[PDB]
Amino acid sequence: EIKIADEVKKSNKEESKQLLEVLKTKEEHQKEVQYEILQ
Amino acid sequence: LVSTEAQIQKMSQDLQLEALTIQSETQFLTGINSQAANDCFKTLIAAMLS
Amino acid sequence: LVSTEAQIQKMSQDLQLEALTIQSETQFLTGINSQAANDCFKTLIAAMLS
Amino acid sequence: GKYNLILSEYLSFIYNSQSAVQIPIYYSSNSELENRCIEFHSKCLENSKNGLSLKKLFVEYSDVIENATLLSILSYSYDKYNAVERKLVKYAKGKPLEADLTVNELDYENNKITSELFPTAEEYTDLLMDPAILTSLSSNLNAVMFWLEKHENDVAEKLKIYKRRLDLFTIVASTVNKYGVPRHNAKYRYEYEVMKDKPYYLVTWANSSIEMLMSVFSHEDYLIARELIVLSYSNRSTLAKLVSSPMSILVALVDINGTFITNEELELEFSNKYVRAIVPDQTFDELKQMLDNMRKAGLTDIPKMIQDWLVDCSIEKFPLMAKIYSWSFHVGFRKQKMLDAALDQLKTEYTEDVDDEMYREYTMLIRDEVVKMLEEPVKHDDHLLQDSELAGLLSMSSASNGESRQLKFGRKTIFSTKKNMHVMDDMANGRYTPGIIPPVNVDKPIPLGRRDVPGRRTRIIFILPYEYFIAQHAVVEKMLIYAKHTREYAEFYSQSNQLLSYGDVTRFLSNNSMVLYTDVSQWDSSQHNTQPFRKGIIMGLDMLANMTNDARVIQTLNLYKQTQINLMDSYVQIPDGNVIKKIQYGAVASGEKQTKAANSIANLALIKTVLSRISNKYSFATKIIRVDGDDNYAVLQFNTEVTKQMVQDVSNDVRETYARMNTKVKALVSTVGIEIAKRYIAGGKIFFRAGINLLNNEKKGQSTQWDQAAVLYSNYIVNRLRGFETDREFILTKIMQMTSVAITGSLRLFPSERVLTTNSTFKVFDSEDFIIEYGTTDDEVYIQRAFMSLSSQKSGIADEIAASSTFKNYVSRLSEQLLFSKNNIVSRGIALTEKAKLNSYAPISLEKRRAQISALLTMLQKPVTFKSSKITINDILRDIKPFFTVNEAHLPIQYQKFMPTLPDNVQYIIQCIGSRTYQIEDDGSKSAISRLISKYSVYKPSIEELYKVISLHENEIQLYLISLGIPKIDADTYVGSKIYSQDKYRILESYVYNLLSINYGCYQLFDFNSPDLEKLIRIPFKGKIPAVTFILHLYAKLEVINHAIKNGSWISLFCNYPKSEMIKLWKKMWNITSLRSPYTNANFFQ
Repeated sequence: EIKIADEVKKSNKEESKQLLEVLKTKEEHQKEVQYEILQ
Repeated sequence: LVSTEAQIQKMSQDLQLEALTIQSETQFLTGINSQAANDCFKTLIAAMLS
Repeated sequence: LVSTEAQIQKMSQDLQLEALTIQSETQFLTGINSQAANDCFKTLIAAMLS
Repeated sequence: GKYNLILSEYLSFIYNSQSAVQIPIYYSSNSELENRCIEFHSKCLENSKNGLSLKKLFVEYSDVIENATLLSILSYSYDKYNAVERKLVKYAKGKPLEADLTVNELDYENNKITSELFPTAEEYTDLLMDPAILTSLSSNLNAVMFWLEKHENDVAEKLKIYKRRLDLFTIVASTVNKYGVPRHNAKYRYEYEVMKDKPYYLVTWANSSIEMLMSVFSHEDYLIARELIVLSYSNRSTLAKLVSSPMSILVALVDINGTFITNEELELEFSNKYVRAIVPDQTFDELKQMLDNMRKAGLTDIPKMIQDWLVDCSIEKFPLMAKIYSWSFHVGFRKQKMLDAALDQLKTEYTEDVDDEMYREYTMLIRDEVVKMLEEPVKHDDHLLQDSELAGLLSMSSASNGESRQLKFGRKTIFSTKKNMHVMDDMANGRYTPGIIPPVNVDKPIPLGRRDVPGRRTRIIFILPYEYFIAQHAVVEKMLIYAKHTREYAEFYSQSNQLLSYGDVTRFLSNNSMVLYTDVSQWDSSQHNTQPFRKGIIMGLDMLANMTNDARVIQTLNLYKQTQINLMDSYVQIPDGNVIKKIQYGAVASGEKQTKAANSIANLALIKTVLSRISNKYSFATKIIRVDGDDNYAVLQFNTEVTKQMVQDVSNDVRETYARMNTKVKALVSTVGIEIAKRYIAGGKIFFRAGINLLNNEKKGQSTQWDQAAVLYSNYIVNRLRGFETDREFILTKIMQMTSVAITGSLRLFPSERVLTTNSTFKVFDSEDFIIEYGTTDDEVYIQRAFMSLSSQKSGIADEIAASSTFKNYVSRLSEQLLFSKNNIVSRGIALTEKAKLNSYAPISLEKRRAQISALLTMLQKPVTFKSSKITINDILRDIKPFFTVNEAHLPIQYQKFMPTLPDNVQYIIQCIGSRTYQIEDDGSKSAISRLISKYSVYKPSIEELYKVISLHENEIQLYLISLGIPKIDADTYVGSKIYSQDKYRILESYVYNLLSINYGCYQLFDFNSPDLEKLIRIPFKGKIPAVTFILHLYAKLEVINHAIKNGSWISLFCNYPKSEMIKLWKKMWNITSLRSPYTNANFFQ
């Protein structure tokens, strides 16, 4: 679940892991502040 | 074509995408794959001809 | 030589990296090791002689 | 990775039979190999259940034997009773020992036959020699014989040790085999029917002698051990007291050349200061008389060892003395009778010949000190004093064990000693009445407990009602809080988790100063802890009552006052057989919330009053005073250099000035040294007392067979660091025999190194001493995940008690006495919190822990469990490890030795990096979440609970904290403020510290703030994920330290840790499922 091309998703580079982990944190923060405002 | 990660890594380091804070700059990475480049390249020219 | 690990300490402390940010400066550390400095120092002179 | 072989050899040696078969069981984290392990298990059970040979399958599954991990070993051997003797006959070819009844003062304190002292069992009691430990004498004998047998073929210095210990065990076993072995019951007690025809004091002597001879590594050890074991068979009251007494004089003979200082509670700053030793002549005559008693007792070698040192009085030969000072306390306890132990204290000489100029000043100084403590809170009207009732009622869990009383929670009967449970009972039946303090008189005298410690007298313990605690609590907490920053309270100057344990004498030692140090443990029946002491406090309360305007506070103060009124006249129930004595004792002892600080106050006032009498004949400036319970010391500086005559005359004046208040003392004055209960100094070098009996205990606790092995291992490590070193293999044999469990009469299971040495609630020891072990592997991770799933268990007793009516009433009354109108939103929270303090009651803990061990055992038997992903510590370390690189280093020596008695590797580390200088909070006491709990309560909450509580939403934090007695407004403010985010990191720091024994054991003695350790730990900085870099630096430090300890040499490190893994670990941080046992900690200061 990420907005990026297919050769990047199946990669092993440092930058690719960095991108995936960072944007997972972005999505989780975003969903949690939505949960805040909805509660 | 240029590799997608080879350009996206450059873009990402140029934008200094902070993880913790929310930013308008993540949305710039939306739809950066290949197979869209060819779609636009094949759309514009065909439209201007037709 | 200066020890690779102490020199990397100094460089890391001097650049003020950030673990939650796609920095361009993070790539400065790739391949700093010895066994390459010797190799580069040897390669340059060997090529200029030959 | 060597223990399991010793386990196998122990099994082979102890059983030895054709019928004795040995059944390993293995596991592997890889499925296919695990099914092959399962297969091996299956086939082994079958083969065992068909009398078929097992030796054939062991080749077929070679892979499991080499790469898979062992758990345990089963053992099928029948009863085969009395085989211990059938083995033991060979090691008993020496001569047995004869008692000597005319050595001990009393009659029953001789090691004569039981029938000569208890012909009938109805008046028999094994409590005067009860080991009070769930481990057998037979265990000890089997262990010794196994060590001796396996070390029967070595040819080295080891053989020179072996001949010596073999002779010692010969001396013991000749005496034992003369009569036989007493047989333990299921409870590890020793009944009349075995001891009826045998000596009464054979068991403790035997165990103590085994422990001593197992701690022999040198010639002098053999001399000392042979000279105590043979005399401790008869003398049991005047032996450890004898040899441990001259040390107090010997410390005044060692010239300082190089010193240590204290600044704040673990700081050091060494000094090259030299100080001579101006010892007078008459103390040598005293010492000579003491050695004459020593020789008169039947001691030959150890006076000579004490005699040849005086020719030089050097500090390099001096550790022998220190070694000797620890050989006195490993002979056992002097478990005499309650009566005769009280009469060590209950001899009184109260006289109308003391001064009156002294007692009035004494009383006033106590009054003034109290006023200094209580001026600010009594005046500014602090909440914790107004609601002192509720405060004590919450803090009952941190109290003493009240007298047993018959309760009933619905449909049960309980004889609990916990006063919170007493309160629960008395609220229901209309008996709870805290404002009316009971009297203590003829109509209701007081019970007793006995505070024992070998080589000294027996102290007494009050066992009171639950009103006395409630009255004393709040006022004593503010007094202690005041004493946190006051220097002179040595029991309590700290920074919220420490004590000034390295002393504060050595600042002002010089050629011009002296120091008078004094043991004050016998000063409980004295005339200065009665009337004047209480009346000074009464006066202070009168002033303080006039120093407030609120009425709740004045009532609370009046209740504390009334408590002191009742304590001024106090009688004491003491049985003697059948009849009951009651004696007037209107004075002070332990067993109270107030006794400690108040005794410190009274000793401070006493010494301040006495020290203004030496001023009639000398000019000095009092530089420092310290008072801590059972000792106290004051340093003082002169206009000139010290002489013998000033020491002598000062000593005579001090002695007579104590006599003027009718107070006995062995007054001790010196220039370089001191001696006290917990520590002592010679030549500017701190030594310590290693007197903790391993195979014999003080009283009978409540722990299991399992946990007493862990306690014994902690005490073993401690005593080793102190200097008293026992051979580790014997200890491991004891640990395996105490963790061994009987599933049937002939089936018995024995766990392995990889179950006992893993961080959980079941950890007992470590494969390499002074080093906790972690898991880089699949397998340690696997079982840690498994055991955390099983650590959480239930107690049906607690569940049924919380469902009765009286508990519900108690929760309701707590609520409406604190806050109301949320009867189904917070009150349930308060019940869940009360559950957290029912667990102090021991049988609940036993139910729960026995349940944990049985649940553990039903997968030690059968194969292993995957445990479903629950994250733990080794999961993290597994990911930190693959980005390291080690390289050989070389650190120099620039730090000073000040604990010579350590093993040489730990000292080499201390002699290359520094000793610890801070003390960071194991409890997180300075944490902003804990400074509420220490304001409204005393309660602990364990760092597991806090680390969990912070991981939840911002809603239930309020419920959990309000449930701990805290009000609602400050909890709401704490959540709104966002201070928990400023406290995740401190809590996690304390959590990880508790998990890894960083403030518990050897690691308490090391400097992680060093510049020398840091330059090796080259982990570059990334930032804004502080937890990861924190744990990385810590773990890298632990790597270097463990390599140093285990191999002596040094190493560097380097971790260019990628940011991807930084972020992957940041999310694994606050979901940790890990835990460390309470029973595994080894506090170096007990």
